[PDB]
Amino acid sequence: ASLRQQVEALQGQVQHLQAAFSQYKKVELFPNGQSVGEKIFKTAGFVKPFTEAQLLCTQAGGQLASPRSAAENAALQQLVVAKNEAAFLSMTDSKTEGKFTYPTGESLVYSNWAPGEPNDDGGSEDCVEIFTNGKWNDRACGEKRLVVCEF
Amino acid sequence: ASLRQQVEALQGQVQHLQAAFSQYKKVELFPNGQSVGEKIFKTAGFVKPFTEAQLLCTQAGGQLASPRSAAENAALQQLVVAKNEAAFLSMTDSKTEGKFTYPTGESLVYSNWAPGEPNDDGGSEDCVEIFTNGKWNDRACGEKRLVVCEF
Amino acid sequence: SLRQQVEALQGQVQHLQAAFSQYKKVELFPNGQSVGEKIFKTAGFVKPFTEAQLLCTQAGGQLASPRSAAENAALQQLVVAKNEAAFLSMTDSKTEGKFTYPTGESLVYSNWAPGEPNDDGGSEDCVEIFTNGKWNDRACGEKRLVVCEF
Ligand SMILES: OC[C@H]1O[C@H](O[C@H]2[C@@H](O)[C@H](O)[C@@H](CO)O[C@@H]2O)[C@@H](O)[C@@H](O)[C@@H]1O
Ligand SMILES: OC[C@H]1O[C@H](O[C@H]2[C@@H](O)[C@H](O)[C@@H](CO)O[C@@H]2O)[C@@H](O)[C@@H](O)[C@@H]1O
Ligand SMILES: OC[C@H]1O[C@H](O[C@H]2[C@@H](O)[C@H](O)[C@@H](CO)O[C@@H]2O)[C@@H](O)[C@@H](O)[C@@H]1O
Ligand SMILES: [Ca+2]
Ligand SMILES: [Ca+2]
Ligand SMILES: [Ca+2]
Ligand SMILES: [Ca+2]
Ligand SMILES: [Ca+2]
Ligand SMILES: [Ca+2]
Ligand SMILES: [Ca+2]
Ligand SMILES: [Ca+2]
Ligand SMILES: [Ca+2]
Repeated sequence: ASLRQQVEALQGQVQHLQAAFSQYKKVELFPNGQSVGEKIFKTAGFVKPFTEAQLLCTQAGGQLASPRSAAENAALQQLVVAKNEAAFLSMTDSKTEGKFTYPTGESLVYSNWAPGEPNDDGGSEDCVEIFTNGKWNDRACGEKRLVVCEF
Repeated sequence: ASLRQQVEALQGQVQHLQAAFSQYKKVELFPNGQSVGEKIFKTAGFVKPFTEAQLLCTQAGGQLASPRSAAENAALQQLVVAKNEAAFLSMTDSKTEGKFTYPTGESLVYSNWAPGEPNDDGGSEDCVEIFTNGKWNDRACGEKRLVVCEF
Repeated sequence: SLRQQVEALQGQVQHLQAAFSQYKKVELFPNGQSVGEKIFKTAGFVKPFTEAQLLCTQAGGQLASPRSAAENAALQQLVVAKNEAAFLSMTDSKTEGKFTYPTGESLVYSNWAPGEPNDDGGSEDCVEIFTNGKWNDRACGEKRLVVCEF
């Protein structure tokens, strides 16, 4: 009977919440975040070696930036450009040299290697950095790079 | 019948979100945000020339700080004071000298000019900065000022 | 038709719950910590006690006030991450030797380093927490990491 009115009432609160949430999300991502589809990149704004970077992201309930399409890569590139610091991706070929995988162990479904890469320089480049131009380069995991997590 | 129970269950989930979100709004706005009415100012925490500052805000889905009332201007001032750095506003008289407009092209509905301003010093001041005392001054767009966006 | 509107409302709420949960993770990284119903967040810079206290209150919160081992460990994470000791909210400004919260009540938990509090130089009324989580009374005029709780 009057249930129709409890429906409309709830409709109002939900919609006011949707509106405030949309506003607060835009505010949240400025200036250190970028959303693309259902994924959100956020940079910590400082550099760390791979192991440390990876730990910061996992402990925060996410993982290191893992661009899976050209659209995701471009979104990530924006933060790298904004900070003017190359960043680590999540992917490594530590298990089997030459075969880059995501943290889950799955093979890459997208790549944006710079010309000549990956080249395993010095016989010891198992992590991946993304440059300000959005291209990728395998690099030693001990180097320090911008920390960007995805959620 | 069962529809009544469903609506009641949603009401409880909504209440939970509302309370939880209320807390996160405060957390998020600390220390670089300022809420006033339905507007939110947030500083990027660094300085840029007007053109770069404007692009940052627009690409983030907002625009440069545009106080439209004394209340908004006072809220913006609080951030500026806290960061101890003058900030750009969105408004310019780049189109017609002496006529300041918002990015939308509409004339100012509020202003807080320091005495004697705007004065187009050197014949080349088309942007606007807000001081820590909350007053406005027209200024060369090439200068670097604190980036504060509104959402 | 009411049952169809309820279904749409159900969808909206499930979507909001999922988005809010994702958003919380984003907000807390890298400067916040959630413990129980409390959230610590660092401003990422240092200030003297009075200015730090003002920043927190103006933002609708207060300075870090760990009231249990669990809260202290969470706060400790931010301190370690920034590698900067932080001010707590508590002081014995009113009565030497009796530390109190901003409300005025006495401490209900403490984690003092060995030998502390010692009012060194006869003038230490504020509290700092080290990277090791232990507390030391310290001069309020020193500059320490600002960490608020909400
Ligand atoms: O240091 C490992 C790195 O060396 C080479 O790249 C270097 C240089 O040639 C490049 O111009 C700059 C800018 O990209 O980076 C390094 O200084 C390459 O062999 C590269 O594959 C390798 O990872
Ligand atoms: O330099 C442009 C600026 O010059 C004059 O303002 C001076 C001073 O009075 C102001 O407080 C500071 C603020 O940064 O700038 C100058 O030092 C005025 O002519 C002013 O209108 C003008 O924009
Ligand atoms: O007066 C400041 C402070 O001095 C002493 O503590 C110092 C040092 O002894 C400790 O190793 C480190 C711990 O990280 O803290 C200070 O640097 C103590 O006398 C202490 O009570 C006092 O507040
Ligand atoms: Ca290898
Ligand atoms: Ca390799
Ligand atoms: Ca390489
Ligand atoms: Ca002009
Ligand atoms: Ca002018
Ligand atoms: Ca001027
Ligand atoms: Ca004393
Ligand atoms: Ca004392
Ligand atoms: Ca002491």
